[PDB]
Amino acid sequence: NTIHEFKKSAKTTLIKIDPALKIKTKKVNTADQCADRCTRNKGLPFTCKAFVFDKARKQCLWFPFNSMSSGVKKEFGHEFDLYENKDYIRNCIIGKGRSYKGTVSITKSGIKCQPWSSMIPHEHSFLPSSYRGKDLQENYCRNPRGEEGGPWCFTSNPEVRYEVCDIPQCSE
Amino acid sequence: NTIHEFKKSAKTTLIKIDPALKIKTKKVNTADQCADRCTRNKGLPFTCKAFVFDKARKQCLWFPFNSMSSGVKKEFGHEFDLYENKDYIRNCIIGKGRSYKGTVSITKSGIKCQPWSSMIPHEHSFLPSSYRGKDLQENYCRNPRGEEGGPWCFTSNPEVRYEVCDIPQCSE
Repeated sequence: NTIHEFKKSAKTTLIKIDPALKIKTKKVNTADQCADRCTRNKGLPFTCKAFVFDKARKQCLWFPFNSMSSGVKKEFGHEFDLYENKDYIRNCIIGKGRSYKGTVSITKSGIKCQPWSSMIPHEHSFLPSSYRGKDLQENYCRNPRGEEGGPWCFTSNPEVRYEVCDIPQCSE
Repeated sequence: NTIHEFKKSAKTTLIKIDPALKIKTKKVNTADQCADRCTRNKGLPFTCKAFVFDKARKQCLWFPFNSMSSGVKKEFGHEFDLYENKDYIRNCIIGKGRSYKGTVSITKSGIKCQPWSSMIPHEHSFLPSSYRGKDLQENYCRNPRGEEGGPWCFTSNPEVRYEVCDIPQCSE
């Protein structure tokens, strides 16, 4: 249950640069548990905006913040999996969307996006590595060059190399 | 298998008064199919932002827009069930959040909100009727009076009548 309502970020975890932000942990059996208790926000003296699962220990890490939360920071670790609550990941764009990090992965024509890491069915030069920070993960619509047209993605349709995504303006 | 990722509006449906946008429909067994089809956006020439399930006729109505989409009006029908994709329901607030219609239902202390229609554990005068338009449904955080403090809600904790909710500003 409810684990699928979060945005996964493999081999990741966070770091509180601010010693003031609260945290809470526990050791369970599956990440699903972590999800479940976060969705229900039960037993957490704050709003569970995100949680990490440490497969190594088998421990959850509920936070009142997520990767975009200032005073926090991302970091690699093979035993860590980041799960952010979608309600706290901005789902509208301001202007062009250079910073859009939502999880929409469909072109305005309804085509499923192609993973950025993939070269099939379209070979391209937009790799995360060569575009750190623009979050070119999974197959989420992004706009790594902040070009007019806002967020787009390479489509899984061989006949359509790319297309923009229908992502609303916060303005309305 | 995904219906819970949609913000349900019982006995409701949208009218597309503007033959500029299409509407893909299809006789199905359960509403769940509709959801999956809409989630996985499979076989849809657009971005599925909402879908209505015709209990009676047993058919899905996938729309490339939602209740907030300029160009549509919603109505009552015992046989209808409106499911809006959360991805397209602005989840950040502007200012006081007088129009917030997200689905956050947890306080800043992590307390589960009390349904607005309920008078327990807290008796109150906030009725959908009294505040039609403010969308006082389920137990979502709201700011019906556009007060200073942003969205809030009566808590399910008897010892805590109400509390504000931690809902992010679009300009953050």
